Amino acid sequence: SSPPVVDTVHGKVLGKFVSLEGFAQPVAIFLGIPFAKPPLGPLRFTPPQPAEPWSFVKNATSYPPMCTQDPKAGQLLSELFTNRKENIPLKLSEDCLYLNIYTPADLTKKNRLPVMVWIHGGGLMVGAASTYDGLALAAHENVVVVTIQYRLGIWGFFSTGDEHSRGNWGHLDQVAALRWVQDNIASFGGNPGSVTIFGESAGGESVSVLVLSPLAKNLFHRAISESGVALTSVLVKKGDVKPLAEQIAITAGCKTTTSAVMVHCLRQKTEEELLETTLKMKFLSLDLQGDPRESQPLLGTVIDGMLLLKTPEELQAERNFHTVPYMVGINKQEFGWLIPMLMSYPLSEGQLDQKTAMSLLWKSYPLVCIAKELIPEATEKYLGGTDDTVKKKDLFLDLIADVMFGVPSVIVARNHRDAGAPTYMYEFQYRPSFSSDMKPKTVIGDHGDELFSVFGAPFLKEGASEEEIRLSKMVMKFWANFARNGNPNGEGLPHWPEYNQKEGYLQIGANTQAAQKLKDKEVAFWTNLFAK
Amino acid sequence: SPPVVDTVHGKVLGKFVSLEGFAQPVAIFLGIPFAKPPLGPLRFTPPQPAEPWSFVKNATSYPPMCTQDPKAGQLLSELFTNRKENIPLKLSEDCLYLNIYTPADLTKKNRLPVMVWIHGGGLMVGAASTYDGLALAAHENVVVVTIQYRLGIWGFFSTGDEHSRGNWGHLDQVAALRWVQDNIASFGGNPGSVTIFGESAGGESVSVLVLSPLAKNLFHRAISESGVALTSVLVKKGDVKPLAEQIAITAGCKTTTSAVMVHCLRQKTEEELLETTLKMKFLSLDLQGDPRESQPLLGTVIDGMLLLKTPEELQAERNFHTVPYMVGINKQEFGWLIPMLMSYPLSEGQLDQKTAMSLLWKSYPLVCIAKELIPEATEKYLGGTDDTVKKKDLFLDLIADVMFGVPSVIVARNHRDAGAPTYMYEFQYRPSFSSDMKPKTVIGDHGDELFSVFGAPFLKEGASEEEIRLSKMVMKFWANFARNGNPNGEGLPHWPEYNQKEGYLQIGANTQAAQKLKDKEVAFWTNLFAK
Amino acid sequence: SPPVVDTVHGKVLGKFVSLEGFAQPVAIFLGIPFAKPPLGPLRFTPPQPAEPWSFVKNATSYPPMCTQDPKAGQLLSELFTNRKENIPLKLSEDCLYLNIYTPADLTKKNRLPVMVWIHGGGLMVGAASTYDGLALAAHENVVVVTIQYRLGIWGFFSTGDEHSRGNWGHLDQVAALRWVQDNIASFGGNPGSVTIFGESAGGESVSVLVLSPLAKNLFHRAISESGVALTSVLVKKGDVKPLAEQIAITAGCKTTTSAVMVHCLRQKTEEELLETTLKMKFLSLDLQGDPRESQPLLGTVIDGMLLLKTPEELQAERNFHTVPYMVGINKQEFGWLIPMLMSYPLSEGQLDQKTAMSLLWKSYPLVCIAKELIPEATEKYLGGTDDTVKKKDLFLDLIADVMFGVPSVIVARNHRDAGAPTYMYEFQYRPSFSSDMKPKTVIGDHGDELFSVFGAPFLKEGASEEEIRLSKMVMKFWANFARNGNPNGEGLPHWPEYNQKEGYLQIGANTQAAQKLKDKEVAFWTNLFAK
Ligand SMILES: CC(=O)N[C@H]1[C@H]([C@H](O)[C@H](O)CO)O[C@@](O)(C(=O)O)C[C@@H]1O
Ligand SMILES: CC(=O)N[C@H]1[C@H]([C@H](O)[C@H](O)CO)O[C@@](O)(C(=O)O)C[C@@H]1O
Ligand SMILES: CN1[C@@H]2CC[C@H]1C[C@H](OC(=O)[C@H](O)c1ccccc1)C2
Ligand SMILES: CN1[C@@H]2CC[C@H]1C[C@H](OC(=O)[C@H](O)c1ccccc1)C2
Ligand SMILES: CN1[C@@H]2CC[C@H]1C[C@H](OC(=O)[C@H](O)c1ccccc1)C2
Ligand SMILES: CN1[C@@H]2CC[C@H]1C[C@H](OC(=O)[C@H](O)c1ccccc1)C2
Ligand SMILES: CN1[C@@H]2CC[C@H]1C[C@H](OC(=O)[C@H](O)c1ccccc1)C2
Ligand SMILES: CN1[C@@H]2CC[C@H]1C[C@H](OC(=O)[C@H](O)c1ccccc1)C2
Ligand SMILES: *[C@@H]1O[C@H](CO)[C@@H](O)[C@H](O)[C@H]1NC(C)=O
Ligand SMILES: *[C@@H]1O[C@H](CO)[C@@H](O)[C@H](O)[C@H]1NC(C)=O
Ligand SMILES: *[C@H]1O[C@H](CO)[C@@H](O)[C@H](O)[C@H]1NC(C)=O
Ligand SMILES: [Cl-]
Repeated sequence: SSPPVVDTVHGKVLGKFVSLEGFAQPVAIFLGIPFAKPPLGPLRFTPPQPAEPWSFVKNATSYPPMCTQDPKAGQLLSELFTNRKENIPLKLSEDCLYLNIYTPADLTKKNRLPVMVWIHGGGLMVGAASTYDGLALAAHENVVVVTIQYRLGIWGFFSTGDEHSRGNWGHLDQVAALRWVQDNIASFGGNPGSVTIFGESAGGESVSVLVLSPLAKNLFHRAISESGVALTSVLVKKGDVKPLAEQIAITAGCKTTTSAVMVHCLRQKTEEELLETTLKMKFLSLDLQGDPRESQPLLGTVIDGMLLLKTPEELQAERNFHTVPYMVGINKQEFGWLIPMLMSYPLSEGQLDQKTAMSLLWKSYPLVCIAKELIPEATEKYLGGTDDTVKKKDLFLDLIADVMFGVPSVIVARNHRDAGAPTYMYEFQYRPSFSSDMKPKTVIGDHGDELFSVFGAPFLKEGASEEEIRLSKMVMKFWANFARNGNPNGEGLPHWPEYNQKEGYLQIGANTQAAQKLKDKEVAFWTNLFAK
Repeated sequence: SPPVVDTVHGKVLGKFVSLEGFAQPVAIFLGIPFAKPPLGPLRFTPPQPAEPWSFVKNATSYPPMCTQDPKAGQLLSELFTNRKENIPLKLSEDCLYLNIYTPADLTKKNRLPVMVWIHGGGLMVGAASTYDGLALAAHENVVVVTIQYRLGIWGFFSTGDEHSRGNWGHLDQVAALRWVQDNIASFGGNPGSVTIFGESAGGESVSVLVLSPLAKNLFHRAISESGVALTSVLVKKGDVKPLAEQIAITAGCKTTTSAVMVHCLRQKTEEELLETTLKMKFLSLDLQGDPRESQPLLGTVIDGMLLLKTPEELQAERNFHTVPYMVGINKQEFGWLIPMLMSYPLSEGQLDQKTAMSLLWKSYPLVCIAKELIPEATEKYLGGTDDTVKKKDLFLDLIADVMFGVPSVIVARNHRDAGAPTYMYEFQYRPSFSSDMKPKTVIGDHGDELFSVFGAPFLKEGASEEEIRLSKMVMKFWANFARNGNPNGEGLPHWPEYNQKEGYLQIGANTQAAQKLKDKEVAFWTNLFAK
Repeated sequence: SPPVVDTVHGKVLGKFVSLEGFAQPVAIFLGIPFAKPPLGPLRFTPPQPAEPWSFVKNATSYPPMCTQDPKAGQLLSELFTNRKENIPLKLSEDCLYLNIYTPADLTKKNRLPVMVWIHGGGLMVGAASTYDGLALAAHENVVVVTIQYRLGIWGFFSTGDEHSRGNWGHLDQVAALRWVQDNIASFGGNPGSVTIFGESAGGESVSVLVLSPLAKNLFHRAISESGVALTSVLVKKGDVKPLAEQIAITAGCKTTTSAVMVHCLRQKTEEELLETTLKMKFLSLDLQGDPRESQPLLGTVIDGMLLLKTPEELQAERNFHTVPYMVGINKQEFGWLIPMLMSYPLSEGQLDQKTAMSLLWKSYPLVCIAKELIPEATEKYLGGTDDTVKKKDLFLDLIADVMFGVPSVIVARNHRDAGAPTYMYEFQYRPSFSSDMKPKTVIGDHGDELFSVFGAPFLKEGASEEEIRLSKMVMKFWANFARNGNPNGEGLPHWPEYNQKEGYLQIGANTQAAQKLKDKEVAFWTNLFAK
């Protein structure tokens, strides 16, 4: 029918209508709306700038490029995480500061539907907004869904530790996208007054970070972190970041005489060159050959003094900042298959013994950060139970998931709670039918498994059993009610308690019901073990 | 003693040149910047104000012409120039300059009428220095300004969106006019009386500016010689993304997104882009490959800043510059010059019906005649004689009418009906300065009026009495127009105003008024295209 | 606990260094940025303010020195340095830094006089890190600031127009002064009491800054050591365009226009410009061919921003804020250093009047003397007697007077006549830190006063009590001047002001007042050149 034409600050955008089985009002979908000026040339390694306005009508009907990244890794993850039946193949480009909108509202009348801005995960190295289709969630819960993109890897996080290149460019991209939503979402029938930010993994961590950043203040009113927070150490760079910067510059064929000299040279480099450098660094890949403490898993969030004035641990300790309803959750087996798979973890055996276990835990230093002097104690506290080598492996993946997501999430959850703001938690346990063929059937609640329920995968992909369909229906109700009231609860849905002193949380799965003291035992074990 | 003048951005030093018999010397200034050199980041972006210089800027040397095909550019400068010897020119992206020729007495105050010249060249080649305004300045006592603008890739690359809207060259023309309004007074010129005029692409430019709201108060009269906004070859209609992409690919750039192409194209050296230009083989009749997919030019587009609609839609709205406008054409626009420059296959010097239709199709990029209408067209023009030589000449008539004759007249009529003063002419004469390679039978070839308009007879050699007179007349007709938005004057054949009677001036050895210019042709084509 | 100071742009962290005989440690801050790195498009453009930093910048490591001949640079550093062992430096275009040495107790509120040092090196080489301000700071309780500024092509390339005015290094010097005004208070200094001083090109810089309306309020006292704005070699007169083109071609650039050259040179890499720098042989003397065509060393030009006209025209103009100015020279300015570093053909040890005139002519790029005047010049100095050996020395006194002696006095007199406190001196002493390859007969060689000024006798070893007392006295005089505009004080021989009696101080083992410095020489030359 007559295509939707929304008028924005920078110009008119033409999208398209797409109907979803069971909904009369078709959803207006806008693809590739620029929220900032392409970070090309001298704009590389600098805060994002406003997009130039355009004349006539902009055709927002093609999927935007995904920010330069490992094209193979990128696609692999996209296929593994997409909620649509046909994974969209994406093109690489530094000109990737776009966002996609899905509005279930009737643009012929004025609406103020709650807005949900999704920040994709990908270890801040890969990923894209197009991987996530917001059609189902928009129609079902009558909410405006916005998936956004931000610079990754070298382009979005290169830091020199100083003012010549603070870092966190990707994070600034995220904040810029949030301002754009403030200034334009009303045109798409959304209520700028109710913007909810939510993300998974690195996206969860980004959400966790904005919640702690003054720059993001008043840009959102509710937040959701799925399998990822600011205390998930692997994504936050503590200490002097100068060494990493130099290594990158050297690998790219640049002198390190000074900071400005390094940045100037990296700006002259072409995209293909910075990509080749990215590939040489072997990011997102477990480094077995070489000292574990020097291994650099990725380029991430730093304490730039602009976005983050100090460390997350210190930031969440304060109690004099703008608070918002925050939902933090994790999956049953955050390290059951997906992550170990992508990083090429040495587990082609199926079993593991105490001795070898202490070996991987050390090699995994860049992800867990457990001192070689604590390794023995840690590994024992987990594998000292059974003599079974197979059950040991399972407890090992438990060990890592807790350090990476479990404990960091509960702690963040607690502090937010002790800060006087509504806090909610959940533990997702369910093996989706859209899992990989290589993923063992015994893995339930793997990293990313909740994505399919959150983005209504059952209503776009085939095979979903009636059970899986309802699960997704329930999940979207919670997320959408949360977006609406800052409380997930609603009639016809299992009661979800607040994460107060009793530490109540919601176990989401075949059997969704409330529980208590999530990871209580582990938070204490690690809080002590780490305290050295 | 060297004339010096205070401009908005600093003092400039020029030179005095006297023309035969004239006591009052013409103060000439060559290579005055009117914009910041469009280099690096500034490429494919709107012209920017020039930076002021501290002391006295020496303006006594000719500026480089905008990057273009060195060969074609020189050839055209030689065929169109009106000075004795053609001057060698340098190429550069640093070409945003304008030359001034003022007959005024810079010591006292003057407000002579200003005439700004926009050279032609298909928007691909050309230069201001090609035209010496000495004769016209002295003879008609007007200040003559010749301006340059970005050409080809540099001045017209468009991604069809905000990353590279296009019409950079037209923006340069505007900036140049802007500069005249702020400085011309210092050169003895009256900024309140500015006439823009040019031929061919420069004629189309004048036409485009006459429809653009950006040039609102930048000129007061307009003259388009052999070229208007309706010469379809110069104005790209529809989506231009395809040609943008072809250019990027030819230059070794990815076409991922507009921003990607633009950025890549900016990282290219002037020389790589010129090489890309040479690769594209513009301004040449492409006899191989589908005619519908050949871009002989990179022209004007509907950018949304300079032009908000197509020139057609802009005429209808009777929404444009209601200033005195003079539109004229020459007897044989496709006489020799253009087909000669485009390597048209007419060696035999004859032409039968079939070959005519076949050639007309290949000429698609120039006339846009649907393959299904080619026969009616060829029949209407050629089915009248069995003389293969006449068919061949009638074929050049047809191309001429589609490119200039018809387009020009429709423009005049619309300009007329909008209530603004309008005038038309048809120049028919063979300048003695024509290239020796051009047959002596070609009368009123493309650009043939240039020699009268710029006083070639007074700077070059060999002009007969008849020719000398012709130039005097044309220059006066032109200068009078700049003064009153009316060409008439004492001692000049009467030029009726192009009103509903459609009176126009037939300029030549014998100059006399006539009516209904290309009237029947306009009717035929309007109908043929209505299908 | 290390020194942490807060400045407008952010917090800096230094280190304490104790000096023998002073309880309060001196806080030293190395490599604080006073401008934004002049890289990429910022090349050949005035310095821009540095960007603020978010935490505590570590300022405890020497900064790189502006790109220059690494060999000449290191050499001149070793020869001039006042510290025990010369510090090896790195080359970088990112060199706009300054070092601070404050003796003030930063936990208190001190406001001591500030002395900003501008090193020399023909504007081609040199570094701030060469001069350790420890001794001077502690001994005279003043804050010492050693600054850096762009050198060679980077700091002085000029097209003679607005596309690259030039004087970039001078604009850096001014920007360093601006920085000092906005931040020095947090280092214990009094922003209202800033004295700029330097030697050679650094002296010429001080001299230039004193005439520039750009620094009319950034300092309160000036000291030019062996070098003023009248030392022709460093200041350019006439069209500079040729030099620009010669540099552009040596770098492999087109020369179509100014913008073209500047644009192309901005695309060059630091190494490429360094390769170009070396190819030019800037500080060496050419013995072959016509001397007038010798490489005109890069230098100060009349840009129209820093200097509105030649220095000789600004001093008579009496147009420049009046501040106390101290101009001084050394006994044998062309004694050994400058010649040795320029590879002068004097290995002979003797010189007749024939080779002298030949050599003098060959010295045109330095002394700038007409060929028809060479005989007089020679005859006047060497004609005295025979003894070719005694003549080479009279030849050296010749060069010295033309480069520093005459210019200095002239400048002093003009300053004095401008009704401003003026002081002159002649340094005649041979530091024990002299090079081993320096003749024992050379006393008061170029750069010899630096060792007393920067208290070398308290950093290097072996200073005799006489040399120590000389250093104590010079520092006393300098600091006294920095805080009163008058060098005199308790425990010091009287230094008369340079009034009409032209009284100046003779500093050395024996320090006493004298009169009419180079008076006869200034007469001979002012005259000889008049012809
Ligand atoms: C008319 C048109 O194709 N618009 C498209 C633009 C252009 O492709 C870019 O601006 C490059 O020109 O942006 C998208 O491709 C994108 O980035 O997702 C989507 C949109 O459909
Ligand atoms: C002093 C001087 O030569 N000015 C001239 C400049 C320079 O030649 C270029 O900018 C290269 O510096 O530009 C012109 O040549 C030009 O292109 O029209 C004309 C002008 O008279
Ligand atoms: C917080 N993240 C966790 C551990 C560190 C970081 C990267 C990893 O990434 C993912 O799960 C992504 O989904 C991904 C990235 C790259 C390739 C494949 C998959 C998961
Ligand atoms: C084909 N697989 C081999 C043997 C059976 C099956 C599961 C096992 O994987 C794991 O325990 C981890 O889940 C893992 C580690 C590394 C890569 C992929 C998956 C490794
Ligand atoms: C409006 N223009 C007419 C027809 C289309 C366009 C190009 C052509 O150009 C010329 O006559 C130029 O004068 C030229 C260009 C290239 C080479 C030689 C001469 C004449
Ligand atoms: C016998 N002819 C002469 C020499 C070869 C052949 C074609 C040429 O004509 C052209 O190049 C022009 O295309 C032209 C000019 C004038 C009339 C007709 C055609 C003129
Ligand atoms: C007024 N100066 C004199 C003559 C021109 C100018 C530079 C020269 O050199 C020096 O002062 C340095 O001592 C130096 C720098 C670079 C190379 C060699 C020597 C001495
Ligand atoms: C390589 N040089 C040769 C032999 C050793 C050294 C000094 C000498 O120098 C001269 O004759 C100079 O003319 C001079 C230099 C320093 C002071 C006075 C005179 C000539
Ligand atoms: C927008 O782009 C799509 C796909 O590129 C195309 O099919 C559609 O026609 C365009 N919209 C219009 C009508 O301009
Ligand atoms: C400052 O830099 C110096 C030398 O680079 C280094 O030794 C010192 O540890 C640094 N100080 C701090 C604490 O950053
Ligand atoms: C133009 O005049 C300037 C200043 O007199 C001079 O430098 C330059 O050489 C002159 N150019 C010509 C055309 O001779
Ligand atoms: Cl992630």
